[PDB]
Amino acid sequence: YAKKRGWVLGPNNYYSFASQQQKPEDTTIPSTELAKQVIEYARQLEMIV
Amino acid sequence: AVQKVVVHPLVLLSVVDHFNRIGKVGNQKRVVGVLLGSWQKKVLDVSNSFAVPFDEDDKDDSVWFLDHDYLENMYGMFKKVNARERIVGWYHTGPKLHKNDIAINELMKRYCPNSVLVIIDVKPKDLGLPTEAYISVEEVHDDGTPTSKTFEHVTSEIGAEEAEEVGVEHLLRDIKDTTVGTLSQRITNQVHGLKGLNSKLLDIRSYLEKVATGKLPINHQIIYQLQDVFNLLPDVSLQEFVKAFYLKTNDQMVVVYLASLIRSVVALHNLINNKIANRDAEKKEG
Amino acid sequence: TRPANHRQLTFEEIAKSAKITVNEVELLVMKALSVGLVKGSIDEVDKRVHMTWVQPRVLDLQQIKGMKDRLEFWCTDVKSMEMLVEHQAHDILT
Repeated sequence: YAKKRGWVLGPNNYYSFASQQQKPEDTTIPSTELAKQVIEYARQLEMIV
Repeated sequence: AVQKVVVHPLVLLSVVDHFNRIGKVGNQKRVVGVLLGSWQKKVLDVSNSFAVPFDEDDKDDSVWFLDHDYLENMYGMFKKVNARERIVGWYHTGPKLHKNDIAINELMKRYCPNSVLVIIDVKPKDLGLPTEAYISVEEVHDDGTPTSKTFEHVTSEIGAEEAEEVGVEHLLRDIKDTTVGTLSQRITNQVHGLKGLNSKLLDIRSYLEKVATGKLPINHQIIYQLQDVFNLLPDVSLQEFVKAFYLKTNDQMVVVYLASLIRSVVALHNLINNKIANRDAEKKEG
Repeated sequence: TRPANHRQLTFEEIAKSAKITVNEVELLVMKALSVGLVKGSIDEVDKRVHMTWVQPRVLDLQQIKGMKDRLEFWCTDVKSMEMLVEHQAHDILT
């Protein structure tokens, strides 16, 4: 376990390290492409089918 | 203050004929005429116009002519034929206003106490709203101007009347138009909108590239009044504004989802009603 | 100094750069709000002093140089994002 993995037995414990993230969000990255759906909605609805 | 004017569409056309009268010179001859309107309210009305002789040089823009005698008699005729109407101001046809354009106002403030100009444009290379109007005040500055006198922007719009909507929109039949088309004007309106956004930014950087380097007065006008424009600039995608698009756009998505759910069922009625009428008129014919 | 990114400044940098103590920065900033050269707000559970509006000041050559760089970076993005509307709908809007 000390060589295939880490988990070095120091002072009387196997020690874990950081296993987390930041979770960023923009939610206006879709604002280019959600506009592409809305233009497509009025596209097919206005065309003589 | 006046805070808007209302311009009937009989003028914007009774100017352009006078530009078409003397327009054989071609190169440059500014049209100046007399504007007629109503002493209405804080809001003001514009009804009629007529012309006046005017010429002016290229250098030393202080040699210019308004025939007062022509202005007294012809307005005396229009006062004679129309007692409701009186003078409100003047106009000129120049695309950008000139340096001469303040002494013309300083003449005819003795006719109307608030004499208002209207700039029109015979050639709106801008595809946006033409024919904007100004008014002169005094804004004496920290610099020590004895009289800081420059015109102020006043908003404006095209008026309407029941008889003139008949005659104008009859003449609109020479071209095609979609006023009845829903959402076809709307998609153009953001196209006509953002074209106006790009046009004002290409103009402002042309002013800003000159005043940066080489030649322009660097003065305590716009350069910090335009700094306040940068101060607003909302930070759109941040912490709590995300919960304004995901709590309110999906409200308006359900109403669209409702409206599609009925529109499909409505078009499904027209199937069975046609398919019954198709084969049952066939099976009785044969 | 900071370009309105985290302009919710906490009391410590006010109390350092003005070298007044901690318990007087609130009476200091309420004076500037009362005079009216700033329009921010005051928290106390974090003691962060949010900034909204600054009065406009005089600037010089290199401030215009960055401001055109702000303007060009804003001008060419509007035009690109306006193409993406018309490119999406060519013969749809007449």
